[PDB]
Amino acid sequence: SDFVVIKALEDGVNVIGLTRGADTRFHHSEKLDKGEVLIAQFTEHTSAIKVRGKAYIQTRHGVIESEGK
Amino acid sequence: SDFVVIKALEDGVNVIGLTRGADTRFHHSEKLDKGEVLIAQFTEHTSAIKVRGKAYIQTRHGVIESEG
Amino acid sequence: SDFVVIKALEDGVNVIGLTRGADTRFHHSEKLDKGEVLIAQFTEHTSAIKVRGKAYIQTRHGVIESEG
Amino acid sequence: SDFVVIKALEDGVNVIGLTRGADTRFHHSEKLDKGEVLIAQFTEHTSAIKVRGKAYIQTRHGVIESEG
Amino acid sequence: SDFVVIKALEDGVNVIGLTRGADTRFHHSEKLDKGEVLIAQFTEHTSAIKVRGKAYIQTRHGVIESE
Amino acid sequence: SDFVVIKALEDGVNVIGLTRGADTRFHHSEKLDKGEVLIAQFTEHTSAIKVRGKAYIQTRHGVIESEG
Amino acid sequence: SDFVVIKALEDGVNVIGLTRGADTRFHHSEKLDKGEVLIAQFTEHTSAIKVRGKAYIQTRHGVIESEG
Amino acid sequence: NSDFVVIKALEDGVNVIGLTRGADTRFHHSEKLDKGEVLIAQFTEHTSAIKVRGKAYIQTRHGVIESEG
Amino acid sequence: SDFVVIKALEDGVNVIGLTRGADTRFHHSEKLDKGEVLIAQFTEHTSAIKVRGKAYIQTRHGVIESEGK
Amino acid sequence: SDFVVIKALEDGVNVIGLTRGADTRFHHSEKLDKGEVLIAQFTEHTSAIKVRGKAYIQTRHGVIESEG
Amino acid sequence: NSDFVVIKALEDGVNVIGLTRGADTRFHHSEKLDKGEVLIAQFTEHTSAIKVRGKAYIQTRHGVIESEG
Ligand SMILES: N[C@@H](Cc1c[nH]c2ccccc12)C(=O)O
Ligand SMILES: N[C@@H](Cc1c[nH]c2ccccc12)C(=O)O
Ligand SMILES: N[C@@H](Cc1c[nH]c2ccccc12)C(=O)O
Ligand SMILES: N[C@@H](Cc1c[nH]c2ccccc12)C(=O)O
Ligand SMILES: N[C@@H](Cc1c[nH]c2ccccc12)C(=O)O
Ligand SMILES: N[C@@H](Cc1c[nH]c2ccccc12)C(=O)O
Ligand SMILES: N[C@@H](Cc1c[nH]c2ccccc12)C(=O)O
Ligand SMILES: N[C@@H](Cc1c[nH]c2ccccc12)C(=O)O
Ligand SMILES: N[C@@H](Cc1c[nH]c2ccccc12)C(=O)O
Ligand SMILES: N[C@@H](Cc1c[nH]c2ccccc12)C(=O)O
Ligand SMILES: N[C@@H](Cc1c[nH]c2ccccc12)C(=O)O
Repeated sequence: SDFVVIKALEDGVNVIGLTRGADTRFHHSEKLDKGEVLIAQFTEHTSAIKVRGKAYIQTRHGVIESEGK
Repeated sequence: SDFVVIKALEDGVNVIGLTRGADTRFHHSEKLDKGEVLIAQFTEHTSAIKVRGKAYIQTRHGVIESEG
Repeated sequence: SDFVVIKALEDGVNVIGLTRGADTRFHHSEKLDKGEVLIAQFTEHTSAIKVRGKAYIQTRHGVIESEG
Repeated sequence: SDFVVIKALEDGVNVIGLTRGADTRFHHSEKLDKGEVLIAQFTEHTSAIKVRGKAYIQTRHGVIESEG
Repeated sequence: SDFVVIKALEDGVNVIGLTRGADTRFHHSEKLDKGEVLIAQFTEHTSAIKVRGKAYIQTRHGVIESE
Repeated sequence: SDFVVIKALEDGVNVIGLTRGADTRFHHSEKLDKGEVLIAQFTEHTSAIKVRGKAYIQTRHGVIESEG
Repeated sequence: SDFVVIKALEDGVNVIGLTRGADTRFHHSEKLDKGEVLIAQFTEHTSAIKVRGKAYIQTRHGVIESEG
Repeated sequence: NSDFVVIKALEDGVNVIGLTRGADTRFHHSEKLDKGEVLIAQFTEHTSAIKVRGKAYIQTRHGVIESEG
Repeated sequence: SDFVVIKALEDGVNVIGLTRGADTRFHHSEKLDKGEVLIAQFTEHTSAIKVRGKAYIQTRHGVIESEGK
Repeated sequence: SDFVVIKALEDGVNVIGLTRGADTRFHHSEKLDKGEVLIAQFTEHTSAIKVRGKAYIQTRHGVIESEG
Repeated sequence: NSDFVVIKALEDGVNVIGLTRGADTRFHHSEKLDKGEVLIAQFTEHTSAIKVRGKAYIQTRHGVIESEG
């Protein structure tokens, strides 16, 4: 199963897993501070992942960068 | 199972799931504000995804950009 | 399964799913306005997809363009 | 399962499904007008496809063009 | 399952399917006129394909031409 | 299953299927006239294939030619 | 099944395994001294791994570096 | 779905020999090729090693090799 | 299943297997002296591997070096 | 399932199959004379293969030469 | 269908040591190689780690490495 790499570029970044199934809502928000890396899979319980905050992201499709409000 | 990366390029972008099955209708619309990134799989419930508003999109077939 | 990306280059583009099975007919027509993007799988219900209107399309086989 | 992309380069192009099985006959013919694209899988019911009329075709093996 | 692309370069091209199984015979011959393309899989009933007539052929192993 | 492409460069080329199993013998010979192409799989019944006569052969491991 | 390589660039790097399942919390923390390497899989019990502290990280998607 | 070897005889009397799969190893078949004939032969439920004797041009997934008589 | 290659660059390198499952602990420490090579899989019993000591390491993601103590 | 190509570069090259299983010993030695080629799989009975004598060897990891 | 390693002895008395798969880890076999011999050895039901002692040229799917005596 695929995974995404997320490196926080400032404090307070949130990687949010959205529930798998007919229902779509946030089940968990993992908070990352500046410099930390989260490597997160898609799973039975998480079928979409949202990133809020400034972060450097790698997936199988390449690099992308989230920008904070 | 594949996924698509969506980065919002302005406020109020909508990433819309369409139901898998005999029936095709919306089911969920995830609102992304500017700079937010959503990475979303195809799933038992979602077999098509629409993007509305200005966003940078990556799939296994390359980059594409939606326009609001 | 494989999926196709379709970006509407003008208003009222139709992405039409043809039923899987012994019978072949349209079960669903998804209208895209200019600039919208539809990322759509082949599925248990859909074994062929037809695009009507000006659009930019990506498949595993590369780029192709439908014209109005 | 594999698919073929067909872009009609003139009106009245026919994309014809041939039946899977001991029997071989045409079970469906999809008519494409100029600039329409059809992306069509091999399936339980369709194990060979025939294109008649001027079209641009992509498959896993590359590009080929049918002529009217 | 893999497929072959055949483009007829002249009228009257035959794409012939050969039976899978202990015995080998032709069970279908599809006629292609000039410019028509057939894309044909190997299947439960067809384990070999013969092309007669002038055509441009593509497979996973690249291009070949019948005459 | 893998397949082999054989193009006959002279009349009378033989493409010979050898039986799968503890016994090895020829079960079929398909005769090809100059310029005919045969695309033939390995199968439940055919675990080796022999070619006699002048032909251009393609397999997954590249081109080889047989000579009469 | 995928794995990540973590090389500690200073003492006390913390590799944190998050529980697979409807609930998310950490179930194990493996500390690495400077120059030590951990090569760790995604598993039935771990579906996300967080790195705290200065580390050089390799995954299938390339190199990334955590900073303390 | 198994791998296969291509053997082109470069002289008469080339032998492609199949060795039995299983606890017993022996030759179970020897296919004679004359000059310029080609044999494309799979590994099988009965054949888990293949010996070539005589001068032949051989292709496997590992590339070209040549046997010498 | 994946494996890692470890070549000891000094005496006394440890290649340590961590238990698969809900419990995580070391279950084995393989000592390598200089110049010895260990090629070790992930397994039903080992889902993470730690190297301590100076070693040259190859994985499917490429070369990494552990630095000694 | 993998295979090794062995080309004898002198007479009496010995290709030795080691038993799969909890015990390890040789169960077959196949001698090759100069210029003969053996293409041998790993199998239910052979999980390690030893070559003695001068031989040119291909495996999926490249070429290697034994020295006799 | 497992991975395999290629070991070529560069001196006499090289040892290719198979380690037991499973909860317990011990040497179950040491195959001794003399100079110039090549062993091609799979990972298996019984062997989940392989140790090489002595001077040898090694190939695996991650590249070449050399053990030293
Ligand atoms: N318990 C969660 C852990 C997780 C994996 N990937 C995530 C992405 C975002 C948030 C949480 C997660 C799960 O198995 O799904
Ligand atoms: N619960 C939804 C989550 C989701 C995944 N991909 C999406 C794309 C668009 C909207 C929602 C989704 C599902 O599993 O299908
Ligand atoms: N409910 C439809 C959704 C769909 C997927 N791909 C499409 C292409 C065209 C039209 C509809 C669709 C299905 O599961 O098949
Ligand atoms: N109902 C048809 C739809 C179809 C798929 N590919 C085609 C090619 C040609 C004609 C029809 C089709 C089927 O599932 O087979
Ligand atoms: N009914 C035939 C159709 C077919 C597929 N490929 C072919 C090649 C030649 C002739 C017929 C065919 C089958 O499923 O086998
Ligand atoms: N009926 C034969 C047809 C065949 C397939 N490949 C061949 C190669 C050579 C000769 C015959 C064949 C079979 O299924 O095996
Ligand atoms: N009847 C033999 C035919 C064969 C396949 N590959 C071979 C290689 C050599 C000799 C014979 C063969 C088998 O199925 O195994
Ligand atoms: N008996 C251990 C052997 C082993 C494999 N890889 C390892 C890595 C480190 C330590 C021990 C091992 C197991 O099967 O898991
Ligand atoms: N017992 C843990 C070991 C582990 C694997 N990968 C990890 C990553 C982080 C922390 C622990 C681990 C497991 O099998 O899941
Ligand atoms: N009967 C043996 C034949 C064999 C295959 N590969 C070998 C390598 C060496 C010696 C014998 C063999 C087997 O099936 O295992
Ligand atoms: N009987 C051993 C043979 C073996 C394979 N690879 C090895 C590596 C080292 C020592 C012995 C072996 C086994 O099946 O596991």
